[PDB]
Amino acid sequence: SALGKLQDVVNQNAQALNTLVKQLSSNFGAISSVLNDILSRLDPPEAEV
Amino acid sequence: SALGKLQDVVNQNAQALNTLVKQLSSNFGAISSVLNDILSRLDPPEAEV
Amino acid sequence: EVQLVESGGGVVQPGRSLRLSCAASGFTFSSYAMHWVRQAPGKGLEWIGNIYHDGSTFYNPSLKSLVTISRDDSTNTLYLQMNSLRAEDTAIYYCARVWLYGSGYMDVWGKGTLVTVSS
Amino acid sequence: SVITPGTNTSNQVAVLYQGVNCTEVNVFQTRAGCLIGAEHVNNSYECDIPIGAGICASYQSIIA
Amino acid sequence: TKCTLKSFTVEKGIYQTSNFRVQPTESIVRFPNITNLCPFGEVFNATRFASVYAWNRKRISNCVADYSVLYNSASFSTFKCYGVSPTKLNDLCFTNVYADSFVIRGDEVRQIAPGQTGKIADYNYKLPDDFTGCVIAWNSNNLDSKVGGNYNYLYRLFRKSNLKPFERDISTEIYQAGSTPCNGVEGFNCYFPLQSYGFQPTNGVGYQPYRVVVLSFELLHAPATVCGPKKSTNLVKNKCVNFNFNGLTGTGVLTESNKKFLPFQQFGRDIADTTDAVRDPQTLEILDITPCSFGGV
Amino acid sequence: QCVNLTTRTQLPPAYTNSFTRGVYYPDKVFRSSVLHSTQDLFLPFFSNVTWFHAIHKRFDNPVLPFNDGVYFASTEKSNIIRGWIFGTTLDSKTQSLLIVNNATNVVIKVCEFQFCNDPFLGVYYMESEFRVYSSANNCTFEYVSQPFLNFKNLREFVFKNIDGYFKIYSKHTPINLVRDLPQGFSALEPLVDLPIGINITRFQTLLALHRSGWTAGAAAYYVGYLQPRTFLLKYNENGTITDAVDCALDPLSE
Ligand SMILES: *[C@@H]1O[C@H](CO)[C@@H](O[C@@H]2O[C@H](CO)[C@@H](O)[C@H](O)[C@H]2NC(C)=O)[C@H](O)[C@H]1NC(C)=O
Ligand SMILES: *[C@@H]1O[C@H](CO)[C@@H](O)[C@H](O)[C@H]1NC(C)=O
Ligand SMILES: *[C@@H]1O[C@H](CO)[C@@H](O)[C@H](O)[C@H]1NC(C)=O
Ligand SMILES: *[C@@H]1O[C@H](CO)[C@@H](O)[C@H](O)[C@H]1NC(C)=O
Ligand SMILES: *[C@@H]1O[C@H](CO)[C@@H](O)[C@H](O)[C@H]1NC(C)=O
Ligand SMILES: *[C@@H]1O[C@H](CO)[C@@H](O)[C@H](O)[C@H]1NC(C)=O
Ligand SMILES: *[C@@H]1O[C@H](CO)[C@@H](O)[C@H](O)[C@H]1NC(C)=O
Ligand SMILES: *[C@@H]1O[C@H](CO)[C@@H](O)[C@H](O)[C@H]1NC(C)=O
Repeated sequence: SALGKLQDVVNQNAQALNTLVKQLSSNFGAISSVLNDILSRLDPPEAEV
Repeated sequence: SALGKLQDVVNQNAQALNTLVKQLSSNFGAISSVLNDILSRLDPPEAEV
Repeated sequence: EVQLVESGGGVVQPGRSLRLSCAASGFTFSSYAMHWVRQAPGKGLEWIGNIYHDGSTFYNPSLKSLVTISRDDSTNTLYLQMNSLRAEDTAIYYCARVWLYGSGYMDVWGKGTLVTVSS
Repeated sequence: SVITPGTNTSNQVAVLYQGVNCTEVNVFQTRAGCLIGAEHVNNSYECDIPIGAGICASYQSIIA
Repeated sequence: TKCTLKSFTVEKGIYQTSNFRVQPTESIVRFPNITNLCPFGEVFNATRFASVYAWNRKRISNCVADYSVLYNSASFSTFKCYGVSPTKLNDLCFTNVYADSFVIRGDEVRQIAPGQTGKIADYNYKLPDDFTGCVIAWNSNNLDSKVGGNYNYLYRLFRKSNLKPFERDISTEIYQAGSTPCNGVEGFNCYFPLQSYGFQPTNGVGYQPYRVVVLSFELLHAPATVCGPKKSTNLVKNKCVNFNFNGLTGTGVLTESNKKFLPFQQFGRDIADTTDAVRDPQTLEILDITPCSFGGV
Repeated sequence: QCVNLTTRTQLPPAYTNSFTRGVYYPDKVFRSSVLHSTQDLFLPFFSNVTWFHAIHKRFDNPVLPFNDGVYFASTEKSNIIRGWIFGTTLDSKTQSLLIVNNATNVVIKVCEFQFCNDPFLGVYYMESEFRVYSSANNCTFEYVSQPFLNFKNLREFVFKNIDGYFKIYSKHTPINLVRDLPQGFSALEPLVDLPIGINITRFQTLLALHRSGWTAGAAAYYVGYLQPRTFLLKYNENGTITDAVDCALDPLSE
């Protein structure tokens, strides 16, 4: 634990990137989290929503 | 006004907590700011919105 | 006045057939739907069957192929044929009448008939 | 909150219920909350795992 | 660079202008080679439908479903699809397709929808809030009405609680009225739950019989069995393509892989949940999916 | 044909520890070198798993609840356990599921069986005795497949019933332990998915008699119940689940 200050910065940056990547899996109230599924399943008036 | 620097920090923290509490009373465009009133007055398709 | 009377009950051997009749007096037999209900001693009411002016017969899913509901409109009567009698069919039977143009209130009831099966 | 040493060292844990009295949940009452699973000792050492309000936990079992 | 910095003079330095991404060259569609038509004629063109209290459920699987003969048919008055567009129904591969057939009157067709209230939604047939599928309804007065009155179709009038979604209540039980029990004739006389529809052909629109078929799907969670008519293309290695594997769309390079998939396992997912490997139908091989080269210019 | 077995010895069923058994693959997605958190109907770690014996005179075929799902473990030698019965009332009023594994093939049938009080198979010292049901009138689903199968063999199965689908997960393990469940980890691969679409609240184990009265071969099985909970599964470089964490067991695993 001598080099904890640098490892803390590395872990925080990697964790922020991992959280940002993980947030793509959330649909945020939509029918799906995948854009291709929405574009292949719905007409543009509701796919727009 | 000798100890204004510490008092400013205490006032800012208390005011931020009070503002965060008072934001619960706002409906943000919904019919009510209370979740129980929405769940008791509307069906789940519109209560979800 | 309105009256439902039944006949055909008695003490009969099990496996012998029965024909229970429900005669209606005082009201026109059309535009009403007729029910058969039974209840065992120590047990609650159990619905048997429905029949309409069309001739559509609806049975209880619990008991299958034991009964057969037959409406007749020339003399305003209703018949039940019971075949292959088991020992548990000892029951008091009731004839019921619903209006097709309202809630399912069964209005007046038959007084009931007694069926006792034994060996 | 779960107070633990490394899993390489031991699997013993202690549970801190923050701002909760001990009658509403090795049970010790701190100003931080109720600490269950740590033996309170009268000796003073350096802080290893911070609990709060001057209370710290260490492994030697888990002591507070 | 001039357009990015909004200036006609650009100073010395390095400037991020755009993001290069290689575009796909051709589209490959991979679908199961199976060519068994789905028995929609046994569902829509059946002689008899059951009542709404005892609605008929048919599981449709392991066949190719040609949806284009449904939407372009002018017989259906109501064709309302929730969670899927009806035009795109040919392009998608489904699993666990369910056909629910029953007969209801005219103004109750609006009650076959998510989030509706009424007798049919509460006590006869409930659709979930997250329902995906299609509700198809057409007038059947010239089959399901008789001049004396058709009585083959029933609806449940009352239940103690609302139904769960996709729950069938064939149980016909005598129920009470209030403040007097149903201990025989002696109390308030006991109400019956099932009432028959009065179908005559002289009845106005809104009371006439309408046949309803509800198709319900599940969107690509198992190895899919129900697929549209689309013809399977050949597979190309090491090139950027926009692929469609059983309704899963995307862009990437398909390469050989060394991932030891278990027999049940079909595809693979990364942290972001985007598909990283897939098992192609017809040939059962495992193709790795690597995103096409991109970066900053 | 039905036969009452009247030579049983009265004994209460036993209980033992689940350890870290009952973990199955939650989905059909390949995952490698990752830690995945999933919320599903799982068997809790170190739970109280019910132990039933078949020894000679013990013959344990009781009436057990199904609840949300059933973990079935079998310390088996010489092939006594042959199948299962699922249903609600186990008669012709409702529709019931039959899974059997006889000497030739595995048969799954969904019919309205009028089941016997003591359903069983029999081996003569050849199989020439089958008394499970007396009738089968309305059959909707049939599925004939390959044979699934000191105590030498360990059979783990997970039976789940969600959305009209019966998921059976299986794992076969060579063991040499004499009496109890070995302590270790083995992830159950999915075996079959059956579109039965029936209500299941009760289940029965099917055993086989040995005739030379009747004799029960040495066998033991364990019944555990699944609960909705979260596991943290570890996927190695080969896509195999090698370790698991019960998220609600103790504060350390939480
Ligand atoms: C095996 O034992 C069971 C339980 O004693 C028997 O089931 C009973 O059989 C009698 C005779 O028909 C019925 O009156 C009871 O109602 C049955 N009990 C139940 C709970 O259903 C069974 O019949 C026996 N097997 C044989 C072949 O006689
Ligand atoms: C039902 O019959 C009509 C009569 O020609 C036909 O046009 C239609 O395609 C049929 N529908 C199905 C689903 O077979
Ligand atoms: C068709 O697909 C199946 C998998 O569903 C596969 O087993 C079979 O070999 C394929 N047939 C051809 C001719 O590609
Ligand atoms: C398992 O259950 C039995 C009775 O239900 C009980 O006596 C026993 O102590 C339990 N075992 C454990 C480890 O909880
Ligand atoms: C399944 O059966 C049990 C008892 O047999 C009953 O309480 C339950 O409501 C049934 N569920 C369904 C969906 O039929
Ligand atoms: C196994 O069961 C099947 C299903 O009834 C049957 O056809 C077959 O003959 C049985 N085999 C033996 C050896 O009993
Ligand atoms: C189930 O079987 C009984 C007797 O074999 C029969 O009367 C009944 O109609 C069957 N049910 C259905 C839905 O066919
Ligand atoms: C993964 O598989 C390889 C063989 O391809 C084997 O050598 C290795 O030991 C396996 N990994 C583990 C953790 O067992």
